[PDB]
Amino acid sequence: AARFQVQKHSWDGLRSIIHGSRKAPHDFQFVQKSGPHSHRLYYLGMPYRENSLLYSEIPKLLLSWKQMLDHFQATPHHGVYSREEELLRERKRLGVFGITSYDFHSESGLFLFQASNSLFHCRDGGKNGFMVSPMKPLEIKTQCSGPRMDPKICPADPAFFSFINNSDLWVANIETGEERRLTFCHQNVLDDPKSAGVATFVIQEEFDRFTGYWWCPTASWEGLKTLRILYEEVDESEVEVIHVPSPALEERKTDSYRYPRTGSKNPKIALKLAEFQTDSQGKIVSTQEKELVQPFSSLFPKVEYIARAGWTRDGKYAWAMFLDRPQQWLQLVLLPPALFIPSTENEEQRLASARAVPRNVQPYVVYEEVTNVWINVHDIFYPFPQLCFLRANECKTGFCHLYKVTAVLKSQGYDWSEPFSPGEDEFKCPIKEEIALTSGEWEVLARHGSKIWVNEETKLVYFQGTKDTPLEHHLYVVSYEAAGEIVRLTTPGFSHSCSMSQNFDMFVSHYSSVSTPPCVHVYKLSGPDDDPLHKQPRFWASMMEADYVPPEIFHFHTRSDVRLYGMIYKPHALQPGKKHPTVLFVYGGPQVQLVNNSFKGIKYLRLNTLASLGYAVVVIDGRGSCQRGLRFEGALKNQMGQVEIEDQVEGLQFVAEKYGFIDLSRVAIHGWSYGGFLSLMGLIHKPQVFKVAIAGAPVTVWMAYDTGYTERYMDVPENNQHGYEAGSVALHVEKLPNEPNRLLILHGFLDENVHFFHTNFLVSQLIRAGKPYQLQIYPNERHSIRCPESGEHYEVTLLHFLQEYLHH
Amino acid sequence: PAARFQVQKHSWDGLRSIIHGSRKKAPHDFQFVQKTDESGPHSHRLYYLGMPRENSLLYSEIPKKLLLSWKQMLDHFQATPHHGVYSREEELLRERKRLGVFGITSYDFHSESGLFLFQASNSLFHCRDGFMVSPMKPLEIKTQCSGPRMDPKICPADPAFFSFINNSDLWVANIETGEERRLTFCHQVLDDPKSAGVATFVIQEEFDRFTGYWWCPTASWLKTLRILYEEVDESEVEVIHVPSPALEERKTDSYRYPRTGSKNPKIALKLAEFQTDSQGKIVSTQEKELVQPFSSLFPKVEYIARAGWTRDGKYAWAMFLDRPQQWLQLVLLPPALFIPSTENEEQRLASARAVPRNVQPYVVYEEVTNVWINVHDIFYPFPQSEDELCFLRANECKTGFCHLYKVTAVLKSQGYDWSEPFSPGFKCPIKEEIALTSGEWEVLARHGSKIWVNEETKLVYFQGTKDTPLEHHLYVVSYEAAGEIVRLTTPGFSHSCSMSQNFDMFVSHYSSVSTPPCVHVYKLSGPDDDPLHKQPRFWASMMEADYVPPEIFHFHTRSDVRLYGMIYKPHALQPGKKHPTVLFVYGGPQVQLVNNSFKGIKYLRLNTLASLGYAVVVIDGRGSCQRGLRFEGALKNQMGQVEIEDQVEGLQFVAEKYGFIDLSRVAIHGWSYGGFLSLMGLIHKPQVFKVAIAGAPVTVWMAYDTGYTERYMDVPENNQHGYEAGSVALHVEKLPNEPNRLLILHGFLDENVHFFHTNFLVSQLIRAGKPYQLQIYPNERHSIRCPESGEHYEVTLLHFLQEYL
Ligand SMILES: N[C@@H](CC(=O)N1CCN(C(c2ccc(F)cc2)c2ccc(F)cc2)CC1)C(=O)N1Cc2ccccc2C1
Ligand SMILES: N[C@@H](CC(=O)N1CCN(C(c2ccc(F)cc2)c2ccc(F)cc2)CC1)C(=O)N1Cc2ccccc2C1
Repeated sequence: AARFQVQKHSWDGLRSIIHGSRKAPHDFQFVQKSGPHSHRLYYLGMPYRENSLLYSEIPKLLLSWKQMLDHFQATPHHGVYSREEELLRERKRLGVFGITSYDFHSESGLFLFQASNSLFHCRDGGKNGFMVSPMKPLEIKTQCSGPRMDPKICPADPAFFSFINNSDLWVANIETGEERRLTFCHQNVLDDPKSAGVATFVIQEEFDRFTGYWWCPTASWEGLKTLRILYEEVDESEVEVIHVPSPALEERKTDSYRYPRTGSKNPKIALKLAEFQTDSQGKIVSTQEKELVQPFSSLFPKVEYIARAGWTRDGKYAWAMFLDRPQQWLQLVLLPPALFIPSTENEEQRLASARAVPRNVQPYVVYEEVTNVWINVHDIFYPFPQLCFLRANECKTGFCHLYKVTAVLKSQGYDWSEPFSPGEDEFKCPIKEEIALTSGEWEVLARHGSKIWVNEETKLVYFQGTKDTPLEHHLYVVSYEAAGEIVRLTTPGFSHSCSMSQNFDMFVSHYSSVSTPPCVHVYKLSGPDDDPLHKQPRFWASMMEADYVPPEIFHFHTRSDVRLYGMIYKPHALQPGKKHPTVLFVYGGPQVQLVNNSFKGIKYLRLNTLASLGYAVVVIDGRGSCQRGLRFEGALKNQMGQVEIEDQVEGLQFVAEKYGFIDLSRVAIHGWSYGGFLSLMGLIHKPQVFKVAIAGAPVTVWMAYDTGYTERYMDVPENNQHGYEAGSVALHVEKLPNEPNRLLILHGFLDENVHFFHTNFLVSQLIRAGKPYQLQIYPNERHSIRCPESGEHYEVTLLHFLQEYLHH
Repeated sequence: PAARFQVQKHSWDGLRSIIHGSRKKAPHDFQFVQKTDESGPHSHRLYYLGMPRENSLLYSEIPKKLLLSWKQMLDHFQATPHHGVYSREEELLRERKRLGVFGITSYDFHSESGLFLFQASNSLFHCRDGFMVSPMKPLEIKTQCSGPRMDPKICPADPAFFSFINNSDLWVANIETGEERRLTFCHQVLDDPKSAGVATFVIQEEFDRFTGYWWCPTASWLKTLRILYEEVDESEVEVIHVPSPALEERKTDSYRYPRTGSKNPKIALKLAEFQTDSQGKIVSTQEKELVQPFSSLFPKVEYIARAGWTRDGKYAWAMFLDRPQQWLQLVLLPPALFIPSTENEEQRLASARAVPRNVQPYVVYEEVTNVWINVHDIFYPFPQSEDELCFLRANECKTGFCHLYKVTAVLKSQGYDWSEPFSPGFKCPIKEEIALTSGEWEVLARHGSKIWVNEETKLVYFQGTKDTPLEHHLYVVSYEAAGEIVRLTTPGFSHSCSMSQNFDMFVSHYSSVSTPPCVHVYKLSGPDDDPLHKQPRFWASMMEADYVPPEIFHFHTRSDVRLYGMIYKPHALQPGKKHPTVLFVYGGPQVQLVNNSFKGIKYLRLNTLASLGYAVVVIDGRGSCQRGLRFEGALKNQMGQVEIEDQVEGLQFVAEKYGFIDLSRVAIHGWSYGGFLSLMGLIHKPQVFKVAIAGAPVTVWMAYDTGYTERYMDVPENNQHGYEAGSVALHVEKLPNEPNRLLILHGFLDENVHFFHTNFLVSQLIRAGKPYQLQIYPNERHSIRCPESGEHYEVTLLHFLQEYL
């Protein structure tokens, strides 16, 4: 007997093992100042209790985290956020209490942020003066009833700010205390589907747009001072309703949600302007709804989702990213303000203001990305003033790179009075030039809050990328004038998450590795101004510094001739010759890479606990995995739960050969979300390989998941019958084991993303087919698991399931 | 040692095939009809419901001079909707009756015209029965109404007419002409909180009332026809969301569910009148309300338990209950007391002044208790002959055991000024109150048990436990002379009987522990001058019939109270061996599991447990039914606290008497109240019960309804000790830290005991760091209807005991 057996602990024993195991700066703002301190870094951070507004003093060495707010409890009673704010917190996966974000205006020193019920503000820097003690944070009153969501200061005038209240755009004035509503879409459950300024469910969940309104950066002076706001109008009437249990479990009630199924209708959408004029006293004189001369649905037919939007820096154009329903055709459009006429009741009136719109004014479709895989929504779009602009683009080569583009704004001339339906490419601009600023078998980061910082003086664009290796994020500088020598600025051996000064003199880097915890360091760009590309990142100061054996990154190749990366958590105190029981950790879906060179000890602590007890833990980024360019991701197209398991097994057999200690007779597939889907999919296809499976929040019916995600990867149901049925674990329950203790199902009862239905439908089908199952519900938890108590029970149940049942 | 019996360990495949091997409705709802032919071969025709598939309308012939043929009334016909799926109001009415049988569950019948009316298919149907021989096509009744037509009833005064609820309003129609008139206007969910003719949730779930209107038996001469009905308003009653059966649709349904301590609905009695002419057309209609408001006349009344009319049509009647369910009264309501309802207070006051001073509410009977009022069906008004009112009434409160009393109350007209509003706080004098039955036993009056009163012979036939609590028997006693009670059904068996209107025959659905049921038709024969002593002679039979019956036993407790039990022996027992034991439990009020009737249909899984060598013990402890109010009252305000002692007491007695109980391997298990006591067993007696498999448990009494919880446990404001003491969710710290000791089973669609109870239990288990196993039933409410689920339920149960006991 050369097989290693784990110590079988009692339940109190396992509880103490988990309890024993469990016993950073972000959102930076560089403001320059002559005393000892050159800059001030404002930021959000959580010291050794809750997240809050902090600052450090950059001198001329570890920086102190100075408190900016005075004895301020930003989090509510216990931590009970409002119904909308906690869903806003689930969409961003914000699992920290306190001030999650803040708006800032660098000229005035105005900070604006949510906390408890109301909004708050405090003034610091510039014309007010720098505090050297915690400031009293001032409340802003309202006579709006409910919560005030999505605060943003007016860029053109710091006296004004905006917010959503009851699904409508509001505008207020900090100084005078005045409020004014601008949209009137919302008056009710089904009875009020109308909404303005909001990003609807799918847009938040699947497209990562959490706002639906955009201030104009500049103010015009017609004929008073006018301030415009671009905003998405939304109409969720024909979108199917679904009921999900309230966290008020004692109430025994649910919430209506406009949840689009794959195939079913997405909300009807439009962009609208909201103007308003002000005087010297700062009072709102007049307000106006404006809409597009022709309807949004006819100017841009076959457009389903507004991915992104904003303005140009001059305010001469609003813009948006448009997507088609299959998400294979993206467009960038300029919408000039003169194309918007005041929304009016009368047929006689609506043509008068239409006639008044110039023939020269039109929508100019600047850029258009096309593919056979799918469009990923890349954030990067920097228009220069006058059209020249920087854009990220993956479709062209198959890898996300920066291009510089010049578009020709030639006015064809249009009869805006008489009703107009366009041809195929009616608005496409001539692309004058398109320069490849970056190129290669690697990617520029443009999603999940990655961004470029463009310095106009030097003609350099700063960006993050995988140029050295997929395992590491790094900061790179390149010229957009001359696409030439890219210079790496972050030191190798680590993965960096950086943020730049607006002056381009300092920068912060939050960085880590597999073997080392995270650090947050401030680096000064030094070197003469003769050649600005090649300024050395001089280490200036440190914000943060620094049982557990870390895992080892490794790599292998397939019979199809391609690199897949993996990770191994080595069994603690390993004897060569002994073979250990193996927990294969899984996710395997798109938008995720688990195998990279960064510290895993915080989020994936349980994997090291597993390791501490004797388990081999293996992670494999198979085809579909993120960071490897479009074709690598595209391997899943209309075949989810098919390609993934075969390279999960390939990575496990490889691990058996490279390392000495795997027992392939005792392997356990486990993952949450997509991982749970794959766990269930592993036990269907490879029961010979996987003795047990712990599947958590799986999708069992693809039909029951939404438009945005599903249709991007698996097409519409009517177009992909085979793939929907092949990849839906609930329709293949006949192929789950007849042996009990081989499948443990986990699901959150409040899960608003992947609904409990999937499990409820899997069990329904398991019972029908006559199949044993174990199940664990989390009654107070949604897609993730926030409450510690719940988390501990999960981990204790995990160790007990593997202990008793992953055997022989 | 080798004394411990170890059950054969089977694979999950093995268990499924054992369970599959296990599984491999009787006549009811009788109607006697005399043939009216002196020279013909048949004396009677029995009409009834039954199976071969679907529960369809059948009939048998009773010859004058032996199995009877089950003749079908309908021409093939399909009563069940395709794939066996009913609408909302049909399915949630079947759950309240626990109707788990396909097809026609009930019919109305009119014995003058031979007119049958029944809710079949997704509509209404009718047929007439000269007397047919071969089947007939039942005619579908047309309608322009949108939704389901619920609660169909023939108008007793005129078989041309009938009624139904439609969108929670009362409608009247005519099977001859086809004309349809709506009578009430309460409705157009949440937005529509009013309703008329409808029995609300708690009225159905906890009070055994399903109809909310009552035809007047006579018509007064055009001719007019009255209908009594409960007008109801659920605005102030809390709303809760329960998952629809359309799981694929992922929507809940809103119920009006009054949790304990919350408001019940505002209620009232109202009349609905409509005149007709010689050609059958409805001429006019009229809403009518009580001349004084309902809440001022009969204050402190919370639930309308039962209602109807006297046979003459003179007085309507109702049984009223107070919120703590300790005070019941039977009120007479003459039609005179109700006036045309109008918004014009001057037009209404013209009607108010018009109602005479003599007309009045007469509170006839009244029942006071310090335990609780159980709602009993039996109330028979005799016809008023020779200002006063004689009637028969069942009454548990007087002695503590339910017995028939003949009562005469004085209806002395007081005199009231109905025009000017007043507020009292009607009590009739009782002229006499004779006990017709007495003793330490009981007359059956809940759950559709009834008397049959023959006025020609002055006798009252009834169902009771006079001989033994283990058997229901048919008795006859005179109501003139409270004398000799003669038994008509033979001992050894429990019986479910039903009488002829001419009192010459009866059917008896009867059975025993040892023997499967039979439905036998008997004839009452003997001299007519001595009617009490008719010998019941066997006339004919309509039905006859791996199993091993249990044996009933009794033991006494430390307090000297006699508790009955059942035990299933392990099959092919070897004296010496000590077997692992499954204590099957219910333990709540309103149920008796231990009696002398067949168990093998409903409780086959207990024999299946026995077939694999498990001991199965069942004990009816204090709080259980059929033994009078004292015995039930042992629970009052102490649920979860008394029950397990008797259960453990019966379990120790069982290990003594029978030599085969290994007390080291006892598993407690039950559904509903049973699963609650299973959890309470694992908390209070963990040394005694190694595992608990608890199904559909109430884990927070504070979350269960008004009707049930308040009756036994009081309002939470008055009993915070007992609520907390008996809520298993608050005592989770005391549950085991060892895994494999607690399996939780619950129906996801449960609209009675909500899945919340399980949900909230797991929450508290997770907080305490306690292990559990769980199984959901996605397409199941409180009971497990679907075969596949039940099989899965049984395979889990066996595997769980096998692995972990
Ligand atoms: N719409 C997607 C979204 C998705 O697939 N993702 C996982 C979450 N993820 C963020 C994250 C949040 C919280 C946390 F703890 C970790 C990651 C993230 C990732 C990288 C990063 F830098 C910052 C945040 C983004 C990608 C979905 O909900 N499902 C769940 C699910 C379940 C079954 C089948 C398909 C899908 C598809
Ligand atoms: N309101 C009570 C009502 C009750 O206690 N009863 C159950 C229904 N029962 C009928 C029945 C039908 C079919 C079947 F399969 C089982 C029972 C029955 C029994 C005998 C008979 F002749 C005719 C019908 C009558 C009594 C309740 O449900 N809970 C559920 C529950 C669960 C936990 C705690 C308290 C309670 C309170």
